[PDB]
Amino acid sequence: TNIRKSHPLMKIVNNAFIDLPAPSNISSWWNFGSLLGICLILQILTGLFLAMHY
Amino acid sequence: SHTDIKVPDFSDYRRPEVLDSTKSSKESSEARKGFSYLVTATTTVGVAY
Amino acid sequence: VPPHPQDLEFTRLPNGLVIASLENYAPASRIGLFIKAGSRYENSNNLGTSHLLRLASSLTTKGASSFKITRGIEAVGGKLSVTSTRENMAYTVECLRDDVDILMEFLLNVTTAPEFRRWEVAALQPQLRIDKAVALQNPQAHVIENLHAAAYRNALANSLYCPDYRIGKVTPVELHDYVQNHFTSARMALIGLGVSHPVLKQVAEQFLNIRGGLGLSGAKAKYHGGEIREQNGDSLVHAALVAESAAIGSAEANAFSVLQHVLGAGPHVKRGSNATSSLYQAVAKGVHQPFDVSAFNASYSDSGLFGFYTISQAASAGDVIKAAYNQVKTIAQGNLSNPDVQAAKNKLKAGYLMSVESSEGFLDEVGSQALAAGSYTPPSTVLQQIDAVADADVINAAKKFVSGRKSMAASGNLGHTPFIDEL
Amino acid sequence: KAVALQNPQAHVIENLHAAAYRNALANSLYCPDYRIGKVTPVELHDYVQNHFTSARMALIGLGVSHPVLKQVAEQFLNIRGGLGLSGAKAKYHGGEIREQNGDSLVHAALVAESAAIGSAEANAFSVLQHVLGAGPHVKRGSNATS
Amino acid sequence: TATYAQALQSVPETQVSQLDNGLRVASEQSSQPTCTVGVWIDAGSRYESEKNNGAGYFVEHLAFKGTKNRPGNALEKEVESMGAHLNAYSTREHTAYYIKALSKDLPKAVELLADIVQNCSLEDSQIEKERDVILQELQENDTSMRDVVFNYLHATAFQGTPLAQSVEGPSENVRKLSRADLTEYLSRHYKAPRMVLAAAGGLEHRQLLDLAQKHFSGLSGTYDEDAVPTLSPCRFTGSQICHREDGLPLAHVAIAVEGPGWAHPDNVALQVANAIIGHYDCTYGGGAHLSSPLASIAATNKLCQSFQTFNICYADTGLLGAHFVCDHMSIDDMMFVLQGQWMRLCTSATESEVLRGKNLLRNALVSHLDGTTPVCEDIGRSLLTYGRRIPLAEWESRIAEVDARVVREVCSKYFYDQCPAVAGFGPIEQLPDYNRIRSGMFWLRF
Amino acid sequence: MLTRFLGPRYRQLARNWVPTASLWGAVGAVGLVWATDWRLILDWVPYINGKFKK
Amino acid sequence: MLSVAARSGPFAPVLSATSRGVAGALRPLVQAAVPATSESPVLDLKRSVLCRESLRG
Amino acid sequence: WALVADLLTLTWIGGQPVEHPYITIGQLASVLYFLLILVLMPTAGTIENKLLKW
Amino acid sequence: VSASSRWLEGIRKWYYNAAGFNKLGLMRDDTIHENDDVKEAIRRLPENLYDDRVFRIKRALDLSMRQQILPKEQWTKYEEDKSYLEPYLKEVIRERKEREEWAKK
Ligand SMILES: COC1=C(OC)C(=O)C(C/C=C(\C)CCC=C(C)C)=C(C)C1=O
Repeated sequence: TNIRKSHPLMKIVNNAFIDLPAPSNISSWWNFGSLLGICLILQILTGLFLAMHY
Repeated sequence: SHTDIKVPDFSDYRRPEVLDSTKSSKESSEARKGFSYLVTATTTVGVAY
Repeated sequence: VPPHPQDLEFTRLPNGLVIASLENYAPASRIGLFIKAGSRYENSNNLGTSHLLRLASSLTTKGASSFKITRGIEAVGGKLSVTSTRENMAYTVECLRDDVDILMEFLLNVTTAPEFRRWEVAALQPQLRIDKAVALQNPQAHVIENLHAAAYRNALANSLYCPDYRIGKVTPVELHDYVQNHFTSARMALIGLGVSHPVLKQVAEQFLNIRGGLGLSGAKAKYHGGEIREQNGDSLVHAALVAESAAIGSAEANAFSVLQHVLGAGPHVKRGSNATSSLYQAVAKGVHQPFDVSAFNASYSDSGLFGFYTISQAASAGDVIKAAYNQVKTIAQGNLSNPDVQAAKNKLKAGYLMSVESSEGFLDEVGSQALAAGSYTPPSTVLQQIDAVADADVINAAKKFVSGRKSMAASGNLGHTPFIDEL
Repeated sequence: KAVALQNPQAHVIENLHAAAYRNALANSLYCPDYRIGKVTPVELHDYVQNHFTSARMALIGLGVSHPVLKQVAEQFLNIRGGLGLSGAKAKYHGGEIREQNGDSLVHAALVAESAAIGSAEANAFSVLQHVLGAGPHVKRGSNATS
Repeated sequence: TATYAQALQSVPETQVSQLDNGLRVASEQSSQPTCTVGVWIDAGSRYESEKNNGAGYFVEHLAFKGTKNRPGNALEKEVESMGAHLNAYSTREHTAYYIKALSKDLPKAVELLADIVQNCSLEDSQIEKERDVILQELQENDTSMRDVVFNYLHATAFQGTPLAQSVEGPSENVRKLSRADLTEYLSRHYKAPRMVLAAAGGLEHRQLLDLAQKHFSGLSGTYDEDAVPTLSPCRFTGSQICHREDGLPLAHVAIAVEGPGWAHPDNVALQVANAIIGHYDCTYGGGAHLSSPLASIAATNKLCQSFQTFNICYADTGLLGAHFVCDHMSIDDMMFVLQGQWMRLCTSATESEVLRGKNLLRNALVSHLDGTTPVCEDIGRSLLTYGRRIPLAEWESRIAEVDARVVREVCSKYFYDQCPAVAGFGPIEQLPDYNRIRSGMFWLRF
Repeated sequence: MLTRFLGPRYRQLARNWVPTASLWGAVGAVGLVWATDWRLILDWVPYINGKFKK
Repeated sequence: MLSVAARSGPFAPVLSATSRGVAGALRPLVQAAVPATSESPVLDLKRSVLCRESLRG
Repeated sequence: WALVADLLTLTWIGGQPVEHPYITIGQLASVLYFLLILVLMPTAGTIENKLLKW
Repeated sequence: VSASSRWLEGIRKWYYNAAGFNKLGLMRDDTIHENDDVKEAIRRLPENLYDDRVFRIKRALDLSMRQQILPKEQWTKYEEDKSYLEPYLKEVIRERKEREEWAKK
């Protein structure tokens, strides 16, 4: 069977980014959810290379 | 035949105030809970500190 | 002294409705509405409609919602129940006297103003499956169901419990049509126990003038006979064997009811050998240990079934049945005492009297009489009627059983249970 | 059972036999519901030991050779002794069974005792059948000789 | 029409007299053509030893198989031929033998009861027959999961004490008990200060006393003497018994605190609070809309197949709580909800539900007391436990007195922060740990 | 949508929880006083007193 | 004499708001708890017996 | 959109000295923010329901 | 009766058109927020209306996706807007409120 579904970690990723039923329908105003996440890590990753030196 | 079941004797374990089949237990309850609860109170008091 | 009693008061209304009350001066009250509406008035197309109906007794009415019927009745510690037999349905209602009027309103609501809402009825269908599952965990329930199926073509053959194929299939139109066609004035009686006759007569004239479905107790059951057989292993063969007797309230009916007590109904003595029981004694001579027998006596409007009901071990089934059968044959051939009959008479007389000792029992019986018979018949004259059964009437009843086209139901490991053919 | 019984004919012919015989032919092709989960490895063991024996048996072969079969049989199929006789003997009895439904349509079968296989009387019945009418011959036909 | 209060005053005085002897002899008289008589005995099981447990059970089995004056099935044949029913029970505390008869038959009825209760032919042949019957009855009883869990619940709650014992006794005693053993117990217990002859129905009380002196004169004889004891108190423990068996499809649970017993005023308030919680069963119509929150949630969330509240009631002690039957997956939720009812009621009982409460009781009491048999039993039991018949108008007054404060006080006294006796049987993996049960007997919020 | 909650039973429910919800404030406040050493209230207190003022 | 059931024999079912579902009549069990190994259920997929509304002070 | 353009005012004004014009519009925009969210947007939604016979 | 209630009707009809759910084939009751009472009323709807309800919402979510509108003929007219839910909604609420009164006593 398909291990994406069953494996305890990947399960979480599958439920959240893969197989998750989302609406047919949601507009560009929906995209800011991901983009906050991107901003969050990009902050972290440029923040850290700052802290090496700060 | 499910009537051959008696509960094992716990006398070794029973606190003293609860040793008599002949007398109520409703009585020692207060002191008994009192006692065990005091312990936990005292403990939090210390912990708090 | 407790007092002067009262007498029952009894009124045929000109639309055919019956009203009876006692003021026995009781702390609580019982109102039943008895309706010629039992399973017999179902047909091929709507079987089980009256079962679903029996269950449906607290779905929403025109001002009273389900929630209210439940909450209102529980608020007073009341009770609302329905009892089908194959002939009638009986909505009875029980509370303290200070609370009649609220319970009356709910009663009339349930019986004259059900809405049978689509969604409420859909929700209720699973309950037939549970309800049947509980009932049928008596082996006797299956047997008496198949007994009737086998005995009649017709109407009495219908079961008390909805056929499995029908569960989920009985519609709000079917219930609507059931109540409109069967819950009508001439099919009805309103019995009251510590209410007053004025109050009942008022309720009835105000709220229970409903004309016109139907008439007649009247398909007419056609007796037919034959046999049904359910392979099992359950532990034990239950078998019933029966022939056409006599309609309720005929004289011939009472002869059968005596013959039953000659032969043997239930026990009298906790863990007793049942020494005056003809059938039991007869089987026991043959048969070592575990069995039961009783004489079986069903009387309807129209018809009735008599004979006996055996429980045995699977191998002992033929022996138990064949013994029991011969014992009847022995009465038919003329072997009855006087005192043999007299003790049956006492067993029956005392029995009837005892069945009406209590509110639940009296009320059911008064209701049952109203519909059966259009009368109240007091116990002294019941005892009068019992007493009028001659010995020869009892013989002749046995003679009727023995010569009659037979009807049989059996369940179990049936490989030693006989076949009619073989009896 | 659930698959098989989704033909209405299966139920009917099952109840037909039940009604016709006391005995042995009355038994169904399909296990009674009460028995599902109840039939034991001893029961199967006893079934094979008592019924799968030499005098109850035949070994038919199609594009094998007779030597090879005779060999297989003499080597592998000498098993004596459960039982004999075709022999309970079925007792015909008769009577009727009736299953309320709505299914769309009444299926009914009506039948009497005829004749054992391979008697002459059997063949007369097999002719009478073809007088009266077995299945169709002609796709979407009025079945004019029936 | 008469009012309900009016109707409570209407029921005749239960009428008590004593023999010069100590047999109390008592009647509620009525218009019925039909009656119930007989004998309620202060004998028990709470009375038997360990050795000689099962004895009263064994007597009940023998009591009807003959007397010296009525040998073999002579007695049977007599009862049957007048269309009477003859019956008996034994509880942990109480034995009864009673006849339902025609009222014209009250002479022979009392006469036969006399003969049974005094002249019991304990014939050696028969005691050998009945030992096999009873061992069969024991095998019978093991299949009744309900009958079992309550025996367990007695076994664990009153571990140590006579009250821990079954009525039937254990297999070994039945197997062993002698003719001697039984007449020993019979001599000990069936003596006349510990019997009431109750009747109810179409009788005069004069008429009954005549029949008492006719047929009961000389038991205490002269007699009792020497070796009357009373009962000791029984210790309530609480404590858990868990009989794991994943072959039975539904779990039974019985969970109880100690009650106060027969005499105590505050049974009325406990029964009120109990009635608020009430009982469910899957064949109850109306689900969803039931009053009792336990019943409501049970039905909506299918939690349950039945439950029932109880207030079992002994001399100076009691079991107070609840029994239920459910899926293996439900035992937890069902535990939660039952406890939560108790605690809501200990802390925050409200006025309306308490009235419902009171009404369910008035309805129960009055409905129960209907028939000569129920009423005769009530004469019966009540005289042994209370010393009077407590008349209906009294119970009303005692019911009327309960408000919300009474409930949440009286619930608190018995239930709040108390160790229960727990008993489980069946697929009971998911039955809460005792600690966690114990921890549901209080609220951190309260 | 406020409105629901006003009636004899709710009046009853209020009153039955009054001893508790004010015993909780008593917990709350003594708690808050102790944990900060409050000064204003704690100067009043007939042992506790002799930790500052002397 | 007329109570079509407790003429004592044919079936009567009974439903309720409040108390529990009943069935009827007569039929034996009854002299057959009494000789023995007649179990049965008491309590699987099911319901309670004599039952309730049945009581005390 | 009035909220958004009010927010755009408020962003401009804080970017901007505390001094004649400036103050009082800033004051008014402040009121308006709280007025739209607390009072005006709720009332619109009620009005809209009344217009749909809801 | 009169000439003024058909201005209120005219204003209503305007707002309706401004609301613009009809532009996506929707009826007014298609657009109701699904709270608890509303959820029950959808549940109580018979098979025909539920089936039409879902197709309507499927239509409009489809349009809504490709940011389109229906042809002007096929918009739903104000007149003709069928409030199929309301009788069921009213009744669900009627019951919730009976429950709520019982809870007070
Ligand atoms: C279509 O709309 C969206 C969702 O709903 C239907 C989501 O569920 C997610 C999931 C969120 C992710 C991958 C980034 C969040 C990162 C952190 C660290 C919290 C995204 C991206 C999205 O666009």
